[PDB]
Amino acid sequence: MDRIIQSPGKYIQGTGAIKRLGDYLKPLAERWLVVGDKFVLGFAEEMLRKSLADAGLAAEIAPFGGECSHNEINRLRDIAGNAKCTAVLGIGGGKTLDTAKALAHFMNVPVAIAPTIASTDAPCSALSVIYTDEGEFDSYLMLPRNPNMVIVDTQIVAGAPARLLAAGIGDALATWFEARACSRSGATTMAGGKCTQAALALAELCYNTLLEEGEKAMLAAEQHVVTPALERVVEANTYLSGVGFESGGLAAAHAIHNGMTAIPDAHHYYHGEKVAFGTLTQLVLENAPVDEIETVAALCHSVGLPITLAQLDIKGDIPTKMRLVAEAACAEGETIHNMPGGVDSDQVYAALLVADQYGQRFLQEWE
Amino acid sequence: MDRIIQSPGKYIQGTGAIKRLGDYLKPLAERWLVVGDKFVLGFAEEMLRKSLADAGLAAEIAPFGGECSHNEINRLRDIAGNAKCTAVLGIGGGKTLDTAKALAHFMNVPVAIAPTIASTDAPCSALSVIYTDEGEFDSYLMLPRNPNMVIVDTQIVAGAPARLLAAGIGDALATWFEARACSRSGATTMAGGKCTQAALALAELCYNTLLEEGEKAMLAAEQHVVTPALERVVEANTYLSGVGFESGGLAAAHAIHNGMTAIPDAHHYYHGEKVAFGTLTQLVLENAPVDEIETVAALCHSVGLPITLAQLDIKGDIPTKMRLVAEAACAEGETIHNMPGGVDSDQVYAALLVADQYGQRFLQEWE
Amino acid sequence: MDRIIQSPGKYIQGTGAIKRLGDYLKPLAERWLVVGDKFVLGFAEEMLRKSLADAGLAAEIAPFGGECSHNEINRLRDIAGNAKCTAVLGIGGGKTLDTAKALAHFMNVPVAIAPTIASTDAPCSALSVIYTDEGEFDSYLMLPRNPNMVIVDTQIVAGAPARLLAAGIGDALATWFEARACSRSGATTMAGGKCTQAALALAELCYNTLLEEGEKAMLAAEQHVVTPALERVVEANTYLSGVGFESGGLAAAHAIHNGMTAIPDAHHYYHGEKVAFGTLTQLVLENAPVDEIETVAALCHSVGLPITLAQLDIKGDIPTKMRLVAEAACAEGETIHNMPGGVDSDQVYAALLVADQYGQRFLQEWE
Amino acid sequence: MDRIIQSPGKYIQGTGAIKRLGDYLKPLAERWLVVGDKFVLGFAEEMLRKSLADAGLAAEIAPFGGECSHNEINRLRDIAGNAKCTAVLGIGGGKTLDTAKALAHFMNVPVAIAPTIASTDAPCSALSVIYTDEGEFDSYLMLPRNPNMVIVDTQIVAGAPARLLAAGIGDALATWFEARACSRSGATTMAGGKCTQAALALAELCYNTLLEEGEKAMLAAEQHVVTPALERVVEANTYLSGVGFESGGLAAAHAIHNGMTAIPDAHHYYHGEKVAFGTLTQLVLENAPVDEIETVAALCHSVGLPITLAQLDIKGDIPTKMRLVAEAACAEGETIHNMPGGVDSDQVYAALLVADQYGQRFLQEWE
Amino acid sequence: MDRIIQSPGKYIQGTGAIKRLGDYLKPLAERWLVVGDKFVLGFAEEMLRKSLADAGLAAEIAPFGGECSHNEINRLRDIAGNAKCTAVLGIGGGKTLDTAKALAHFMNVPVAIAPTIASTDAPCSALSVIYTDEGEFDSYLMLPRNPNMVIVDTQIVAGAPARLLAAGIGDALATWFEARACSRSGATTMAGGKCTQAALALAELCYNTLLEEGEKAMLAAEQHVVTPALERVVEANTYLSGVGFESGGLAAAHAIHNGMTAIPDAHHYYHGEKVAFGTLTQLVLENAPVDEIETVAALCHSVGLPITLAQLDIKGDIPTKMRLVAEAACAEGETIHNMPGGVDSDQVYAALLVADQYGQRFLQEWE
Ligand SMILES: [Zn+2]
Ligand SMILES: [Zn+2]
Ligand SMILES: [Zn+2]
Ligand SMILES: [Zn+2]
Ligand SMILES: [Zn+2]
Repeated sequence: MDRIIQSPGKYIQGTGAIKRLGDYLKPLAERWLVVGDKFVLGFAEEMLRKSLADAGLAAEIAPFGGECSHNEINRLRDIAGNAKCTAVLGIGGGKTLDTAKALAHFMNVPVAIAPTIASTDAPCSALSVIYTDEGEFDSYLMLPRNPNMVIVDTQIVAGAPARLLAAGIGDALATWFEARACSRSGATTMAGGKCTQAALALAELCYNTLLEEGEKAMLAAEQHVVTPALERVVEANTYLSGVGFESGGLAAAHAIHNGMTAIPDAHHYYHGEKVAFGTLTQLVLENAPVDEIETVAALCHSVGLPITLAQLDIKGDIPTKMRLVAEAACAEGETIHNMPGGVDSDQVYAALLVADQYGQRFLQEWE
Repeated sequence: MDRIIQSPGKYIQGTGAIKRLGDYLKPLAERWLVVGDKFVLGFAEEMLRKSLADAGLAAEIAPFGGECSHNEINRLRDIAGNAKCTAVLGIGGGKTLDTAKALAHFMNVPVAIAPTIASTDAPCSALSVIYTDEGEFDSYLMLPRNPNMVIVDTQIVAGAPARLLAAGIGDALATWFEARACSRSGATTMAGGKCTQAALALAELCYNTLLEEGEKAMLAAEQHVVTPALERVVEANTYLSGVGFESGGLAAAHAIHNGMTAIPDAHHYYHGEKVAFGTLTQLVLENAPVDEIETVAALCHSVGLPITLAQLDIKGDIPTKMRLVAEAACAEGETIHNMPGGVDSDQVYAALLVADQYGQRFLQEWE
Repeated sequence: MDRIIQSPGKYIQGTGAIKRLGDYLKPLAERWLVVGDKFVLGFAEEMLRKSLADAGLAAEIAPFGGECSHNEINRLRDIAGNAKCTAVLGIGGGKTLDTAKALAHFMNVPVAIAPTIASTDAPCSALSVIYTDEGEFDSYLMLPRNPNMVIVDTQIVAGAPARLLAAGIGDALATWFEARACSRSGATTMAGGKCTQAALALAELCYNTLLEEGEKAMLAAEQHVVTPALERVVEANTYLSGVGFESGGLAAAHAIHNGMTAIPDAHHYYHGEKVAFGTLTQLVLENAPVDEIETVAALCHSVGLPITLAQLDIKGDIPTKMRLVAEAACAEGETIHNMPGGVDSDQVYAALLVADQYGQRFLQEWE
Repeated sequence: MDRIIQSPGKYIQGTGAIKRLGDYLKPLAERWLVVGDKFVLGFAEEMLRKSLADAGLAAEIAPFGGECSHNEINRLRDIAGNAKCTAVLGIGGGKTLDTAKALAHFMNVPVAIAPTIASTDAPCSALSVIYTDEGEFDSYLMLPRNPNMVIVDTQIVAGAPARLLAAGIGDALATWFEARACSRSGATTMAGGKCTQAALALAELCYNTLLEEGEKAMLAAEQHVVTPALERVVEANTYLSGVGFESGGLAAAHAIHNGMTAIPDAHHYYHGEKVAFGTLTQLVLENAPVDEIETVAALCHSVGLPITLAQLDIKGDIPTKMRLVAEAACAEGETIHNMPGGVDSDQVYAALLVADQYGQRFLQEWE
Repeated sequence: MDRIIQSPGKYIQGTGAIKRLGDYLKPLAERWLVVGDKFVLGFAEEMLRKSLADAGLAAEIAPFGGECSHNEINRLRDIAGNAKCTAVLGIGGGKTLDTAKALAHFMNVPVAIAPTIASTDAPCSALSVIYTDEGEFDSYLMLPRNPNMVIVDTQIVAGAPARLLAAGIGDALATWFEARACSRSGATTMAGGKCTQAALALAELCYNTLLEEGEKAMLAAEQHVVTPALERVVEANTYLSGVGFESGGLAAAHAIHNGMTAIPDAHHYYHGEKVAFGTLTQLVLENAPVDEIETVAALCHSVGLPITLAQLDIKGDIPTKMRLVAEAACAEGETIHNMPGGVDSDQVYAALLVADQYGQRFLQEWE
C-alpha cells in the first residue's frame, strides 16, 4: 500500500519562543482563542498577551476546564464564537493541547500548540483523546490534520519538574523500537499507510539522541537551565517522537502501556514511565540481543525511568496482575499485533515476567 | 535564534495513488478545483474524476494556462469561484504546482499537490515562483503554509522520461551539502530559523539514499517500472530534498544555479542538472576531501548528471562567462553567503574553473 | 506455529563411496531393488553388484523407464515384488531419484538415494515430482519421510559434465536468499512449520561455501578430479541446499523459475541455471544493496550461470514474455507470496526487466 | 582575511640549558640586563653569571620589583641604561617575564625569556599584562614581536612544586578546544588573522601530549626529576600552548577564567586551575560528546585539576556568583563571542551550573 | 642535548596580502629598503609603494642585481644607507630573499620576506646561500635569526607558472622523511639541537597536506586561481616545510640533491624536482615499506615530479654518474650521515639505481 508521513506544518523550538508567538501566529490568523489552565496562564498570560497584542492580533483568554471532553470543547467553542475567534492556541500540557486540537477541528480553524513540558509524544500528532467530564477515558479522536504550528519555548520547558523531561524520554525511547517493529512487519501506521524511510530515520534519530544527550539533558533539567543537550532532547521528545510514532507505527510498548490500566497499581506514574518498561518488555518479546536490552535498561536507569514492575508500584500477586495486563494488551485492535510474526497473551505474559526479572538483575548488578 | 522545521501536512507515495485521491482528499474539503495542463489531464483526468466522484467530491477541471503568473492565478480564482470550490488540487509539474499553491493561498483554502514527475525539490515547499505571462521571472512568493497534502503516484512518475528522474537526483544531491553548510555557518533557513536536527537528518538521508539507490532507480526509470529503489529515490527527490532545502538551508549550489542565468548557454538544461554542477563547485569552495568530491562526481556521472561546463553546453569564452556567473552568485541576498566563513566572487570564480577541470579529469580517467 | 526441520536419515559423501554401498545399506534392509537408467547402470552396475553381493545383500536390477510416472512406479513395484525386495536404491539423476523415493513410499520400505550428479537441490527432499508417461508435468507428491540414506560418490560426480556442477551451484545459490525471505516473512516451509535456526544456518553456510569454493570447485569439475573445494560444493549443492530449501523455505526465485514454463524460450536450460536468474530477480524485488547484487552476479558469472534473459535464450518480445512469466509466478499457491510484505505481478514484472538490465550492465563492464 | 602564525624566534628546552645561556645569547647581543626576583636569582644568579661571563657577555643583574608596572619598567630601563645594556634577559615566572618583554619593547632591544616554571601559556607570547604598583590589573600590552628567544631549563622546572606543572597542564588543556572553536567560527586570533593549519596542528598536539604524557610527567614532577614525559609536557605547556592560544585563538575557557574575577572566591588558585574548569564549561556550552567531556574530566582529575566549583573554593550562593561570572564572561570584547553561533550570558550561566554538576557526578563515581 | 625549534616571528598568508604590507610592516620599522628584481617590481612596485606610503612608511626601491653575493649585499647596504633605511623588505624568489636576509643581518635591522612563488623551503629559514657575482656557489651563511616577517600573497603565487608550485611540493615532500630520519637517529638539526615534537608534528602535517591537497592545489595553480587547497599547499611549501627542515633535520634527500651537482645533467631542473627523486632514493635506503614508496611515487607522478633519472635528463653512463653523485652525497659534513645506522657511498649508489628502477616500473604500470 501507499507510504505516508504526516507532520505539523511548522515546528518551532527555542528559548523565549513564547515572546515571538505573535509574529509566528500572524500569518495564520488574526483572532485567537487562547486555552490554558489557571497554572499555565498564571505564568504565561502576560507574555502571551503582549506578544499577540504587539503583532496586532486579538486574544480571547479562556481558562481550561481541565478535561478534554465534548462538553469542554462545546464550552470553548461558544466562548470563541462570542469573540469571533478564527484560530485556537493551546498552551500547557497534554489535556489542554488535545482540547485545542479537537476544538480547532470542530471549528475548522488553524490550531497552534504550545507545550510547556516535554513529557509525551502527543503534541504534534493528529490525535485527541476524549475523556468524560469525570476524567474517565471515552474515545480516540483521529483528526484529519496535524496542528498547523507547534511552538516549544525551551526555557519554559526547562522550568518544569525534571521528572517530566525524563518521562518524555521514556515516551520517546519506544519510538524507534515500535517503528522498527512496524517496518519489519509491514503494519499500517496511524498516518494510514506503511512506514516511510523519512519516519524511520526520524525515529532512529530520536533513539540515538536520547542515548547521546539524555544524561546531559537531565543535568540541565535538574538545574532548570537550557543547554544544547536539553534542546536536542526536547526536540527528540516532541517532534521526532511525535512523527515517529504516528508515521512510524506503534507496537508492543504502546499496547503494554494500555494494558496496565487493567490493574490499579501504577496510577501514580506518567505515560512515558510506563512506556519505558513496556519497551523493555518489547525487547524481550522480540528477543533483542543482550547488548541492546542492556543499553536500553542502562539509558532508562540513568534518567530514573523504571525497569522493574516494583518501580511502577506494581507489587504482590504479579502472575495475576500480569495475566490481566497481557490479555488487555492483546485485545482485538491493540497495536501489539503489529509485532512481526504475531504475538498472543501467553508470549506477552512471559515477556512481562522476564523483563521484570531482567530489570531486577540490572538494578542488583548496578548496586 | 529558534530552530524551525516546516513540512507538508501529509505526504503520500505509492503506485496507483491517484486512484485513491478521492479518499485522501475527502477529509480536507468537498469541492476541488483541479488544475493541470492539457498533457497531464490527457492521461490523468479520467482517473481523477472517477476517484473524486466515487468519494462524493466535486471536481471543476481547469486546464492550466502554462505560467505561474498573477493573471493565471486570478483566472483560476474566477473559475473556482463559479463552481464554489473550497480547495485546490494541482497535478503535474513545477509550474502547475506552484500555481496551485499560490492560488490556494490567495483563496485561503487547502491545497493538494500531485507531482507527475520527480525532477525538483519544489513540490513540498511553501514557495511559489511567480513569472510574467511571457515566462520571464518576476518574484519569489513565500507562502505562509506548506501544502496540506502531497500525493506522489510512483507509477505515473515511472512513466516520465528517465532524464527527469536523474534531474531530480541532481536537485536532491545538493540537499545535504547545502544544509550541512548552513548548519556549520548558523545561517537562517527559509523556514525562518536555524537548522533542526530533524532537517539535517532528513537531508543526510537524502544524500545516502541517492548513493545507495540512485543507479538501481535509474534502471527502473529507464524501463518505466516501479521497484523499491525507485520508490526510495522518488521520496528522496520529493519529500527529503524538499524539507531538506527549506528547513535545512540553501548555500553555494543554489546560488551558482541562479548565477547561470547571467549567461544564455545552459538554457536547455534542467534545474537539477545545473544544481549537480553547482554542488561540485560548492565542494571545491569548501575544499571537500578528494574522496568526497570523487564520490559526488561518480554519483553524478552514473546517472548522467553534468560534472563539466561543456556538459551544460557552456563552451567558449569561459573566463568571461564564469566571471558573470560568479558575480551574480554573490549578489546581495544570494544564499552563497550562508557558506561558512563568507565567500566572494573571486573565490566562486576560482571554484567554478577548478570544478570544471576536475570533472574533465574524472571523465578522462573514466575513459 | 511450530518450527520444524527435516533431513534424510544419513547423508554420506566421499570418493569411491559406491564401493561401500553394501556396508552402508546392510543395516537398513537385505534385498534391494536397484533403479537406474541404462547409461548409469552402464558405468555403475558392476561396482553396485559387487558391493551389495560382498555384503551379503540381494540386488534386483531394474532399468529405469525414464519418467517418474504412476505407470513407471507400478511397473517397478511389480518387478520388486517378484524378487521380494524390501528396500529401494535409486542411482542416477533427478527423475530416477524421484521415482525411487515415490516407489519406496508406496511399498513402505526404506529408500537409499545415490545421485551421480550434483545439479539440483532435490535428492535429499521428501518430494517426488510426478510426470505423465509423455513427460508432461502432472503433480507434486509430498512424501511423509525424507530418504533414509543419501550416498554421494564424489568421484562419480566429478566425472559428469562440469555444466551440471555449475547448475547445482545455481540451485544452491537461491537457498540462502529464499530461506532468509521466509524467515523475515514468517512463511511456512515445506517441512510444515516456520524456519528453524538450524535450517537458516545451513542455508547461509550453503551460500558462503559457494562464494568461497565455487570457482575452486569448477576448476576441479572441468578437470574431472576431486579436490576438497569440489567436495564442499557437492555437499552445498546436495545436503545444505536440500535441507535449506525444504526446511528453510522457498520464495521468489523458485516461483520465477516455475513462471518460465509460461514461455517456450528457456527449454534447453537446467533448473539451476533458471534459478540463478530468478535469484537475481529476487534481489531486485527485495531491493538488496548494490554490493549484494554485485556479489551474486559476480558469483554467477564466474561459474557460467546466466544473469540475463538472453543467456537463457529468452529473446524478442520481452515485455510480453515477462508479463507471462510474472503472472504465472504470482498465481495462487506460488511461493512468491512468501516474500516479505507481499508481491504482485506488477512488481515481479518490474524486477524481471530490471534484473535483466542489471546483468546486461554487469556483462558489459566485465568486457 | 589573512591567516597568520606568530612564534618566538628560537625556543630551546633541555636539562641544564641555563649553563648554555651564554652561547645561546651571544649571537643576539653582547650586554644583557638580567631581571629576576630575589628567590630566582638566589638559585640561578651564580650559574647565570658564569655562563654569560664565559661567553664574553656582560650582565647587569637587576632584582625584580615584583610587579609588571610602568614604574617598574621605567626603573629597569634606567638601570639598564647605566650599564649600556643592549638586550634583556628575564628569568623566573610570569610577572618577571612579562616585565622583561615589555621592557625590551620600550628599549627596542632583543629579549630572552627563561621560565623557571611551566605553569602558564604566556612566556612565548607577544603580550605583557600591565599591573599597578599595588598589583591591581591595569591593561593588556600587545607587543609587536614575540620574544627573540625562550630557554627552558627542564631541570630547573622539575625542581618547582608539582602543583605548578599541573597548573600548566590546565592552561595547555584549553588550547585545542579554544583554537578549534575559533577555527569553526572563523574568529580572529591575537596574531591578527584567521587560524593557520600550523597553529591548529600545534594546538591539537598540545592536547594529545597532555593525554598521553600528563600522568607520566606528574610522577616525575612530584619526584623532581626529568624524564622524557616531563620534557614533552613542558614543551606542551610552554611552546605548543603559547603558539596555540595566540595563533589558534581564545574562546569560552579564557573568558570564563576572566569572569571569575567578578567574585572573590577562587583567589588562591592558579590561572591554569581556573582554566581547567573553564574548559569543562566550554565543553558543555558546545555540547561536546559525553566521551570527550569524560576524557577531559578524567585528565583533569588525574593531575589534580579542579572539575567542580567547590574545588576552586567557590561555595555558597552559587546562582548569584555564577550570574556574576557569566555576565562578566560575556562582556563586550570578551573572547566568548568567538564561540561558534554566538553565546549569551544565559547560555554561559547554564553551562557553568551543568559543568559543576557534571564534575560532581564524576568525582562521586570515582569514589 | 637541548631540543630547539626556530621560526620566523610572524608568517602571514592570504590573497591580496601585498596590499596590507604597510600595516604589517609599520610596527617593525618606518623606513624600508625594498629589494626585488626588475620582473617582480614590474608587477608589484606600484602596489608596494601605495601600501607603504598609505601606512606612512618610507620605501627606497633597489632593483636586485641577480646574485646573492658579498658585492651585491655591500651595494644594497650602500644604497640603504643613503636613504637611512632601518629595515629590509625582500620580494620575489630565492636569490632575492636570501640577499635581503643576509643584508638585514649585516645592517642589524628587521627583515620582511615576501615570496612571489612557493617553489622552495628556504624563505622562512635562518640561512642565506652566498654565490659569486658569476653565479658560482660560494658558501652557506648561517644567520643568527629567522626573518622577522614572512608575507605570502597567495594571489601573486597563483599567478606563477604551475611548475613552480609542483617544485615546491617536491621540496616539501622531503620534509617529513628527513625530519623522521633525524628523529630516529638523534641527529642535530640546523637549529642546533635535537628535533622537537613541534617540528616533527609540523613536518608530518606538511606531508599529509601534500597527500590530501596536492592534486587539488595543482588544478588551481594551472588555472591561476586561489582555492583553499592551494592555500594549504602554499603554507605547506613555505612555513611547514621551512620550519620542518630547519628544526626537524635534513638527511639523505638533501644530500642526494647536492650530490647531483657532481654531474651536469640535471641543470635545467628545480631544487624541488631533484629533491623529489632524492626522497624516493631515501625511501629505498631506509627500506620503506612498499606501500609507503608507492604512495610517495604516486604523489610525485600526480603533480609531475620526477621519479626516474631520465625525468631529470640524467641519461647514459648511469653507473659512472651515480657513483659520482653517491660519493659527493657522502662527503664529510653532508647530511646523509644523519640517516639511522650510518650510510656509505656503496649504499647510496645502490639506492639511486634501485629507486630509478622503481620509478621506471611505476611509470610503466601507470601506462
Ligand atoms: Zn506514548
Ligand atoms: Zn533546486
Ligand atoms: Zn531448485
Ligand atoms: Zn591561560
Ligand atoms: Zn630543499
